[PDB]
Amino acid sequence: MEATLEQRPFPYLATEANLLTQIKESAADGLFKSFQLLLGKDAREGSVRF
Amino acid sequence: FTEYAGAIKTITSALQFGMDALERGLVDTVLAVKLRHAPPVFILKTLGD
Amino acid sequence: TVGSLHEALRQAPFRQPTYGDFLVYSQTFSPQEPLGTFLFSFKQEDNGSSMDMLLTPTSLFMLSGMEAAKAPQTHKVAGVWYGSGSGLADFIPNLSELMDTGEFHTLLTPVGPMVQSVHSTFVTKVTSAMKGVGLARDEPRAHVGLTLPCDMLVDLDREPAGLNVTIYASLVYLRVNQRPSMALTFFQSGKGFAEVVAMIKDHFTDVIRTKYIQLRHELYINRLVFGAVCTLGTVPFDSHPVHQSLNSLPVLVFANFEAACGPWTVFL
Amino acid sequence: VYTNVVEFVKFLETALAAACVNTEFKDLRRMIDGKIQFKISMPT
Amino acid sequence: ALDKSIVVNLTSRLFADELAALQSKIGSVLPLGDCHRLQNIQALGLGCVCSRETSPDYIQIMQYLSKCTLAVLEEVRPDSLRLTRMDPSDNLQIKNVYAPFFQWDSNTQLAVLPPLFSRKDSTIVLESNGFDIVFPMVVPQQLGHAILQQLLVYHIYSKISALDLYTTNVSFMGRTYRLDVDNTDPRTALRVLDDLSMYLCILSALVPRGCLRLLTALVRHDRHPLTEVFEGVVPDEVTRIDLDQLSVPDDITRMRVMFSYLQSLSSIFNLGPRLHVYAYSAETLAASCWYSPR
Amino acid sequence: ALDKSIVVNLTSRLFADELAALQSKIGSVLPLGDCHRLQNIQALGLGCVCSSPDYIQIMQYLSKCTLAVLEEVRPDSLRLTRMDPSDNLQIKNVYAPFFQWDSNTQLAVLPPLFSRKDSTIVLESNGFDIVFPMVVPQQLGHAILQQLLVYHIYSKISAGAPGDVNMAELDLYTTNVSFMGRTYRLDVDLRVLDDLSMYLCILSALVPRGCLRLLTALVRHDRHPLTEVFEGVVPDEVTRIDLDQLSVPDDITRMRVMFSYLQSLSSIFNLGPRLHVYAYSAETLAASCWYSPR
Repeated sequence: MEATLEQRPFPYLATEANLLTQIKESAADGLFKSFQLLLGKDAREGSVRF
Repeated sequence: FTEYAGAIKTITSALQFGMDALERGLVDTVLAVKLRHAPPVFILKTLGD
Repeated sequence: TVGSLHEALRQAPFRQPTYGDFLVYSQTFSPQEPLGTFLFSFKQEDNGSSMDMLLTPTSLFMLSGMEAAKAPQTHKVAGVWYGSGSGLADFIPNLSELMDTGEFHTLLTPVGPMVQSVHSTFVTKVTSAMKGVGLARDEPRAHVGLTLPCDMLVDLDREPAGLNVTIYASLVYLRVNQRPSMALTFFQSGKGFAEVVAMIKDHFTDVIRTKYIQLRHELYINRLVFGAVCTLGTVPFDSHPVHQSLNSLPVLVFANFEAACGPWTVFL
Repeated sequence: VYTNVVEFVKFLETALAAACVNTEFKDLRRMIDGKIQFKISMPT
Repeated sequence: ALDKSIVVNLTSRLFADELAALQSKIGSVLPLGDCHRLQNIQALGLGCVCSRETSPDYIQIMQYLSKCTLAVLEEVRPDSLRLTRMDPSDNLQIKNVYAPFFQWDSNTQLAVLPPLFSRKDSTIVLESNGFDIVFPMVVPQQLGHAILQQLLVYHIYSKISALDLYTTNVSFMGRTYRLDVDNTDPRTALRVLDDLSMYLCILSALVPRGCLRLLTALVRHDRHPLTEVFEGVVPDEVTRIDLDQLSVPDDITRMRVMFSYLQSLSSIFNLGPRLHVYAYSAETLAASCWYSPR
Repeated sequence: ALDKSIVVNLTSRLFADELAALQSKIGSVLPLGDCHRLQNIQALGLGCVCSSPDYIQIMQYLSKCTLAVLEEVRPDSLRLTRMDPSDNLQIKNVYAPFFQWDSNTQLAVLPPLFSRKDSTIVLESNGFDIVFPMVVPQQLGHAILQQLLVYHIYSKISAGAPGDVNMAELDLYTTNVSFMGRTYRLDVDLRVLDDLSMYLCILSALVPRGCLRLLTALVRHDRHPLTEVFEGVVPDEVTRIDLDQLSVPDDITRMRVMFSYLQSLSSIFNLGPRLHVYAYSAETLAASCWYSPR
């Protein structure tokens, strides 16, 4: 079983160091796998279901 | 005064007959479940033994 | 509950329909017109710039000249309101030539149903609606629906329907008694525009054969335009037409008819 | 003015409810499925 | 404002194999029968007329589609499909999922067409209920008409035949695409060709003579780009009409009448309801169109 | 409720002569590239595609646009107002040349085709030229084109063979437009209609071959009965076209070309950025309407 991505509203933690530099390039050419874009009208916590 | 009272006694009462429509709908949908799992007598009796 | 629904209905007022003030010669518009009659407009010249011309489907029966064979019932009504049609036909001197070259359907602009018309001796005030649901102008607000006679309306009918059924207006030029004379019918279907043009051709199967054979000794290029379909507005589906007889005359009346307009499109 | 008022009904005060176990669930629109896994042992 | 959705009762249940297709095609467009809330599966399938046991009717499917409402999927539960509908003037958000991939942009002009590139691809089956949900597809109008152009050419050159690369393939700029036309029911498509034949021969009797003379002075003197449909050889039939003299006031009474019949070819080249797009994204594949029927 | 205001911020100020021209045009209908409320001057007007123009590359720009209305010209920044579908407005008849809109009529939006002194406004301070569209009543807009389309053909006939075109015949019935009990002079010496004169003429010879190839294929026991009548309207010379002189893989190239002009010429007159005026006054040039796209 390959571990996948999921959009479930985790209680995320904040790190002191930043992440945001060179991310916009890295979506076009894959620096890292398991990514999914979200635009601002739909970038939120999804409704939890089970 | 007799017109503002002649409107809110219709809007609340229409919700009373909307709230009535669910308790009538509870008894309908339980009996809709009980009949879709209801085999008749002539089938079940020989299977039941 | 009561309190949550106490606010969720306050925040929705619906838009008001438009109103086009019309101003008619009183001999071209009868006093006994049913409130909810569909209208038209005819604006040929521009030199007067004072008074306006309106045409009902009843009054257009006098100008058209289609006989009582294809339309018996309004023929009793169009005559009892207009004796010789002289109050109507004297304004338009080209009632035999506009039917020749086919320019009458380009001049009509459909408007919609009536709202409020104060009858007067010389100049009759007429208020109609163009957009929106037909409502009254003044304080006694009565929902005026559009009314069509059973003589002019021709219906088109598992039929899966959307949120829409429309009313059309065909206007077909022909020649009876070897003189030109148009013909007007009304349609009602929500079948989309790609079907009704294929259905109106089957409504005029025995008419196209009885013109071009009648006009084969001489045929003119300006005769080749044959009809024009407009789009008058939408009826909400599941709303039914109501039969109604008026002094008699059987008239269908629709409810909740919101009105629109459309360009005249040629079909043949 | 003379009006009628219809007789109101309760589900739990009808004798139908001997054939149902009744647990009120607050947010059922948040549910996808539910399941009961029986495990029947068998003697020989 | 206006609070809308559509939940659809699957009558028994559905499997886990056939759920893999209904989950993969989320955010797509399908029509449904009547604008209810609560609903059975036997209205959402476009293939209540696109059956397996009989041959389909590609015009009649498209002719069915301007009637019905259109709906967008948003969620899938294994006993209930939850959708959302499309009001006749409503700014919504559509997502580009559809497998023959055609790139969009801002201010394009979409169209909803029957599945013609592959039948088996756009028809998934649900044999837990004995029914197949059939998807339509959205296509920009540069191929919204250019498939209906190619489809009307095919039914002309089937009766004459009863070659196979010119009568079937559809040419978007850059590529070609094979249609899925093998067993059709053309008895309602030949009525459409019997509705071109009336408008076309009328447009062959009032051809304006001035425009005929400009072809005599262009296909042999200069070299226009799109005169290369012809060769240098002019048709012999054009000179057999050219011989009558010119008439300027009778190239107005022929131009005006010819102009009126080209309002009438918006009655046989109709699409379904249209989607005016006003904002599009390229790396999210999410548009935001404006629905307006007719 | 909803808000709409399209503020156009300028780089440099406007001069005195530059401002007083737009003070008179305080109410008009202008195209616009997008609907977000902060744009530059390079997004309004038809000069995005028009500033050797064509007709069709502007007519396929108006129906795919979002039109806006001037309300105020303050000397540092323009201001517009977006126009929803089915939205009441207030339009001031300001367009040059003058046409005398009649009340209760239908108004269409057409690209300009006359000389450039009347249409554009040259702004020196920012280096951009705005281009207004030509708002004509819809009957005259279908009439002002169908004569200049005739006139542009005779401008090409008389350039190669002069004896076939008479200047006494040509500039007498192609410079007067009899509409609404009046006439109107038109200022014509063209370059805008240099494709419709070719699209209608490359279609002009494909129709007589077309309406016999389409009728030899459609003959059977179940012909639609109306084409028994419309079989006779075609002239006798068109009924003798022997299609042996063109091959079958050449005839397909003469159909996919043929049908594609029959649509794309018919569509550009059934494109509807149009608005229905319901009230008007003559000596004030005030008018109200509502908009309905396509």
